[PDB]
Amino acid sequence: LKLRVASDITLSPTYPDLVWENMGAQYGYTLVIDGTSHAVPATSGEMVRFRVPSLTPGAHSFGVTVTEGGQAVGQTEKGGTIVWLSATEDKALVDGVARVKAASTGDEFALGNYLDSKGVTVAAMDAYRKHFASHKDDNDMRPLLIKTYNDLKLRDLRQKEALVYNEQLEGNPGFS
Repeated sequence: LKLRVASDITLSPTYPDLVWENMGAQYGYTLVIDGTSHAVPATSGEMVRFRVPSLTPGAHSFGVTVTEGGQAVGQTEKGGTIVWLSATEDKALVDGVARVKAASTGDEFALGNYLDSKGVTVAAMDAYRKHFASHKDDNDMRPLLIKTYNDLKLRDLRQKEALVYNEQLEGNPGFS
């Protein structure tokens, strides 16, 4: 019940989703962004995912309270910072994504890597997950997915991904 969240994350109207660690299906969450409280349903999925409704462009502080039966049971110790993109920045991000998709057709890694470079860590995570789902053996790039999970503080996912990486190292002829 030591929930942590990303220290810094970029979101935008095109990529509005925030993610944090699922503390257990018994728990709901209250996501607080600059004093506005959002009631987040409990989930049994691999992570908690919440579409942030439109914020004003710029920096916003957020924290998360863990709740059980509507009662606070835990809380982020340090919050994080959301940077919400302006209309102009979001148009550029959207054009960059389009450029990368045109130039590297079907390449989910290239897409994830571009989004990652702009701080759009949840969208980078989605693209990377697609990449590794179809190129499970691309171990050299896997640390970027590991780092993404680590940045979002998705502890279990990070541990699992690290185990995949190690098992793939260990599969090398002669290694173990």
